[PDB]
Amino acid sequence: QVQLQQSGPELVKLGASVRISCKASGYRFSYSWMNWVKQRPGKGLEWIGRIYPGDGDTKYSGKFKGKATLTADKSSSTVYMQLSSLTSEDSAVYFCARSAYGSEGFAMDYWGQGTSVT
Amino acid sequence: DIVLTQSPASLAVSLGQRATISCRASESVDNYGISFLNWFQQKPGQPPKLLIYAASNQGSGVPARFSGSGSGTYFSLNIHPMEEDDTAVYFCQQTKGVSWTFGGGTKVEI
Amino acid sequence: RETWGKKVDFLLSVIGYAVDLGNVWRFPYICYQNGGGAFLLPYTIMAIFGGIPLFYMELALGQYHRNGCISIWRKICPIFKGIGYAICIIAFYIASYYNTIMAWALYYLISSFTDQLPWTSCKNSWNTGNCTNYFSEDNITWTLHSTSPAEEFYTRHVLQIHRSKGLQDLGGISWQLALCIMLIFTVIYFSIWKGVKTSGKVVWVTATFPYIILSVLLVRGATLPGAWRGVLFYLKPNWQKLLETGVWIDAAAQIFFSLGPGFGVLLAFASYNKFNNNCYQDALVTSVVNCMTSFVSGFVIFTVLGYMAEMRNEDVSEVAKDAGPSLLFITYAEAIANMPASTFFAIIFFLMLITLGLDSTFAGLEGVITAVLDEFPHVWAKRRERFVLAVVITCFFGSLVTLTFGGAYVVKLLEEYATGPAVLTVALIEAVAVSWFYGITQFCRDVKEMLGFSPGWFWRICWVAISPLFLLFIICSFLMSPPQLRLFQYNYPYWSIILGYCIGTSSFICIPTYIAYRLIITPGTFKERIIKSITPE
Ligand SMILES: CC(C)CCC[C@@H](C)[C@H]1CC[C@H]2[C@@H]3CC=C4C[C@@H](OC(=O)CCC(=O)O)CC[C@]4(C)[C@H]3CC[C@]12C
Ligand SMILES: *[C@@H]1O[C@H](CO)[C@@H](O[C@@H]2O[C@H](CO)[C@@H](O)[C@H](O)[C@H]2NC(C)=O)[C@H](O)[C@H]1NC(C)=O
Ligand SMILES: CC[C@H]1C[C@@H]2C[C@H]3c4[nH]c5ccc(OC)cc5c4CCN(C2)[C@@H]13
Repeated sequence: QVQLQQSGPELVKLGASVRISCKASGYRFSYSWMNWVKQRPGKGLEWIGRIYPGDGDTKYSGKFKGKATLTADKSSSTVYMQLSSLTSEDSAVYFCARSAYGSEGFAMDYWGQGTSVT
Repeated sequence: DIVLTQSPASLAVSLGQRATISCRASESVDNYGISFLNWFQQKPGQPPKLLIYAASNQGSGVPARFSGSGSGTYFSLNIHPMEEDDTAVYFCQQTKGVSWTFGGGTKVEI
Repeated sequence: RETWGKKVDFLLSVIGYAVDLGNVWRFPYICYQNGGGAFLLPYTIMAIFGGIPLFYMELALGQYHRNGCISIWRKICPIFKGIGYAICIIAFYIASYYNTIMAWALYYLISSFTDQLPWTSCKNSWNTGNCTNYFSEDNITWTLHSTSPAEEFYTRHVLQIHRSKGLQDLGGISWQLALCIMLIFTVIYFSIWKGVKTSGKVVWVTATFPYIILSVLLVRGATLPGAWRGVLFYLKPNWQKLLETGVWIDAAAQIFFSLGPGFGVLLAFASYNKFNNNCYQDALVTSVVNCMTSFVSGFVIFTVLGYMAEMRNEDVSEVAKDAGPSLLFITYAEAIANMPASTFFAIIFFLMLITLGLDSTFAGLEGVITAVLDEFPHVWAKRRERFVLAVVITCFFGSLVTLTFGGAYVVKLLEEYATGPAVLTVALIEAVAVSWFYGITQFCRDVKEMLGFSPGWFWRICWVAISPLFLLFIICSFLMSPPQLRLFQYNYPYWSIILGYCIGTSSFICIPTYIAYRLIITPGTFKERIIKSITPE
């Protein structure tokens, strides 16, 4: 069912580049909308963006568009994200989100284990 | 951007008593007869676990304690007598594009 | 009294009025069901014998009196004064049915300006789970609830049918379509508020617009030969439907709906000039052009499905069979999403339905407004500007029965029953009165002078025998075969079917109503009341 396996962690440097991964499987990845979320100790959650393997449409907000870049490949059955020019505040954990369909309100059912951006 | 607030900040839900958590907002998000608002279950270390679909329909894999209803810019997360294992902080989801926002949060404890 | 002026400006008002969105839906949706190419042969035979006489009748009776729709019967057969009110009552039902359709084309026009239309991807605001129309490398899965983005773009985006379960419950008041009703009657008011001469200098460019649409639209379909292979298997000879009548009588009714006489519209058109030695030319051209327009109308629609049927690898029967109105909105919407020629034919297409939408609304309204104003000289003198507005205030009041309800159950209900025995009974009484009671031999005495020749050998047989013949088959078969309708897999309750039956039956109750008042008030014996009422005999 849940097969949203991310890659390992990565070291953060001033002016670095990270290549986060997530295996899209266990469902029809070619029809749902993937998302990403931030989380830190003592703070809540926050939306990042959206992407669709096959189309590539992306919409950003919350001051994340300055460095956010989502990519997806339907043939690989994965979804990637590039975040260049990181800093200390960007140290967080990201979960590989997946919203449901409009028949039940686009709720986020499946999730990943998460990778620590140390 | 849609504003989201919650109150009280900390609910001392004793064993054998209901709960009440709301999700205030400026909008006006009622569209297609399905209010784009949901609730998650976030524990220390574990990822979010969904509770209710559209804040009105109980989901699968969740106990039958959770429920929600309302109309307009004020809902309430009515819950059956709480169990010790259900301790978790809940946020209010917003799926109306283009920009999405989440609530502040309320700590549910004994 | 007002006058038209230029010749072609008069004809094109009838050309644009004959063309209708109903011909875009009823003709192609019913053609393939009756065997495709086998539906064209009744369409030609029934048009000469069934389409000619009733069409020219309203054009013939109107070009002889020039006194509106109600007072016209005060001269030949005063007992039939109730036909005018019957047209006004029946016209109000179709008005609410006809104006609600224009709001959908107008609503999609505002959405058509975006280059990246919401047709290639179901975003996070629709029932995206059932979006499965993506011709990938063999990754299609047909299911019971499988739908298309164009279907969800029509099933829940504007309709929002999921809220309302049926006629027993109403939905919300969507202000999206409410704003569209303003723009519809807005353009129609400025044209009629000024006068009739304004039509001569405004809508003479609108008649040329939609015919160019079907021209360029067919050239785009012929770019790839893959679309040509679909129309070949479409027009195969299916002659088994000729013996089994089925809805063969309905095929003649579609012609009666295509031309649509008896509405007092062509009457008010010919009510302003004699049209000597050129009126017969207007009817003959309008018949052949409507026979070709409906043919070319459906010929281009199924040409689109020929390309979709290639990748789908499925018969055209299973595609677009649940409803009539759902065919056009779902068929064309899937073409621009697949063809790389988007951003150009989107805006060009929706203006076709809006252009025809304004034509029949303005051309058809002139028949109803011209009637009451002729008999009310105190209104036509000074209160003409205020009275015509009062009619428009009542129009959208009835349209809210469908928009505020939040469901298209009034749409599918008023499809067959609004234009069913309602228009049929009123149209039959008009032909029977002018022919049998009113002396047809005396009718051709003066009409031949305006035509320049004896109309015998063509009109003596049609209006006498053929006119009451084809009209009798629809009314009898309609009662012996109730057309149980369906709308998005929902069977109507049996008690709701009686609602649409009694409204259509009670729509023409005014005809037998006012006859009693005119006769009971008339003193004398029983024979005198008939002679005093019917002046020729
Ligand atoms: C598919 C088409 C053939 C059916 C729709 C007819 C329209 C093309 C309309 C708009 C352009 C019009 C026409 C434009 C060309 C002229 C030539 C014009 O020549 C004359 O002035 C004398 C006409 C006569 O001798 O009666 C007459 C009207 C006519 C046919 C117009 C009649 C009606 C027309 C055919
Ligand atoms: C697709 O269509 C409808 C949307 O109204 C949904 O149909 C569901 O089908 C189940 C099983 O037949 C029935 O209980 C109901 O008709 C519907 N139930 C629910 C819970 O929606 C369906 O959910 C839509 N989405 C998908 C992915 O099929
Ligand atoms: C030519 C085909 C005719 C036969 C059916 C009825 C008739 C008609 N009645 C009306 C009354 C008022 C109105 O706008 C104010 C429009 C109409 C229409 C338009 C649509 N068609 C279909 C015509």
